[PDB]
Parts: sequence; C-alpha cells; structure tokens
Amino acid sequence: HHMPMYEVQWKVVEESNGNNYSYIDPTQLPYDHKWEFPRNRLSFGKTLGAGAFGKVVEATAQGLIKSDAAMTVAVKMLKPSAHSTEREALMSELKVLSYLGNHENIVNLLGACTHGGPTLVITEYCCYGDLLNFLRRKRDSFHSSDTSPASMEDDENALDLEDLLSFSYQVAKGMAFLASKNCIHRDLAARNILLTHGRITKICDFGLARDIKNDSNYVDKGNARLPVKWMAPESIFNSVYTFESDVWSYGIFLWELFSLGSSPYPGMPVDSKFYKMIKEGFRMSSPEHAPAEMYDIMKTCWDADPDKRPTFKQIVQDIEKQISES
Ligand SMILES: FC(F)(F)c1ccc(CNc2ccc(Cc3c[nH]c4ncccc34)cn2)cc1
Repeated sequence: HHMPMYEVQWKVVEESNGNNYSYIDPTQLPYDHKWEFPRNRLSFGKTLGAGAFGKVVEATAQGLIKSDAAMTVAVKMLKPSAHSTEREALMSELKVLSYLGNHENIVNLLGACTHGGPTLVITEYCCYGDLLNFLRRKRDSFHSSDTSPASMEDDENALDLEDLLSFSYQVAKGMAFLASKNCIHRDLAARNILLTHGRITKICDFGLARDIKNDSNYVDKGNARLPVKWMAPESIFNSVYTFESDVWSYGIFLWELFSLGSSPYPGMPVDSKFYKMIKEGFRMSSPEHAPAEMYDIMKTCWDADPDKRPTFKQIVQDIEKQISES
C-alpha cells in the first residue's frame, strides 16, 4: 500500500535549515496514555462512514466524561483486512491528535484503546454529519433576508446568510488553531467538516473511513488520489504544502459553502486542460449567495503567490468584523 492512494495525510512541520520547514514523522510523536480508555466501556451502533480499510462508527461510551453518564461518541477503527501500513497510519493520526490538543472547531480526541485488539480512536460525535451533504440537503431551503418565515416549510431549520458567515468564521478559527500548532491539514473541504448542536462546525478527516476510489473529487495523479480541485498550484505541480496551501483550500471551501454545496469548477474535468487553465490564472466567479467581502477573501486565497494569500489569523479578524457589521 502506498498510503497516498487511500487518504491525504495531515502533516506537522518543524523548523529545518534556514527558513525552511520539514515534515515531522508522526510515528515519532508520543501517545500520552492519559487518553487510554477501557475498550469494554464502549457499545457500538451504526456505521458513520467506511472505506476499503477503515470505518467510523457511532458508539455509546460509559463514564467517558462524567463518572455516572454514558455519552455518544464516534470511533475510528480499521477492518481486519487492513495492512500494517494502515495500522501505523491510525496510530500516527492518534499521536497527532494527542499533540494538537483541544479546540471548539475541530472534531476532538476524547480517548483511545490501544492495547489488546485494534486501535480505536474515540472522538466527538457530530449529530448533523458532514457539512457538504447538509448544505446540499438544505439548499432549496435557503432563506433570503426579509422574506416571510411563511415562505419556508420549516423556517426554524432553514439556512440563511448568517449561518453561512458563521460557518466561514468557525472554520477559519479551527484552521488558525491548526496553523498555530504547525499543522497542515492538506484535505480541507466541506466533506471534511462536520456540523453539531448549536450549528457548531468541526474540522475532521474521514481519511481511511472514506471510500476514496469512488469519490470523484479525488483524482489519480501520480501514485496518489488527490483532491485536485481543492489544491494550490504549488501543491499540484511541485508537491509543496504549507500553511498557505491550506489557505487556498479554505478559499475553495468558501466557494462550496456560499454555493450551498455545488461542485467546484463546473464544466472543467480534471485533465491537462484543467492544469493549464489554473496556471494561466483561471479562477472561479462569486457564488450567488456570497457577500462581496467574502468573495474578496476567496480571490486572495487563490493568489498564485503564496505570500500574498492572507493567513488564517487575518481571515478570522476579517470575518469577525463582517459579522459584527451586520
Ligand atoms: F480538525 C482536525 F484537527 F484537523 C482533525 C480532527 C480529526 C481528524 C480525523 N479523525 C476523525 C475521526 C472521525 C471522523 C468522522 C466523524 C467524527 N465525528 C462524527 N460525527 C458524525 C459523523 C461522522 C463523524 C473524522 N475524522 C482529522 C483532522
């Protein structure tokens, strides 16, 4: 198994020579056994996602948070047909999670089971599932400002511009947190963002629990399956990944978000023509529902020069003001 064929692995970077950064080997990170949780105290429910070798299942965990209470969690784990490369990747994912620490806008580590049988990674459960398919289900229910509640069927569960601005803010905040821990996601997209109580968005990565070969958003390119339409030119062409290439992806996410889950670059299949156009400076237009200042963020996320892209910290400050001004 070449792991790039099955998932896009996030990376933690460290200072190298001069002003360069190098990837940390995640197997080198420690696993803090404070996270260890008794396997027997889990009760498995429905599958939330599965790929060739991995799955995520909804579970009930006894006494995870309060000694006397059960709580709903999501557990990531491997199928028995998985190879040692996948087993390593999952421990490595747990190590990075242990390293990162906690944030409101990421899917958080709650516990792990690492001895006896297969590695189980216990994370927060998000009741509304992935943001992409939520937007798509809610698309025809988008409520314009100053339109009557009676115009919608279930207006209390509809979607409006304040929701979209909120999601954009929350995702920027989670990515600012990642960048602050020297972490590069490398697969930011609406499919890797979840929605939960209070309409809180949490970044994640289904990873090995995604059927990647059947998701046409990943393209075979080299010895990998890559989310090309989300990727910065320097990542596609030179395999260079930085905090600024995550920013490009974030711009693409914003496009999906304000288009209510439409697919990026419609009428442009990934092929040599696609790559030529991206190099020449083709960029997507404003989505229907995107405010002009949000479209302005998009355009800057897609600067060919990574230095001219905003940082996540700037994006947060920018959207904060947009929300306040409304
Ligand atoms: F935002 C971070 F921190 F970058 C980040 C956090 C976590 C990961 C990967 N771990 C996992 C674990 C389970 C899942 C699926 C998942 C978790 N909670 C759910 N709730 C409902 C449906 C699916 C799910 C996704 N990623 C990858 C990135």
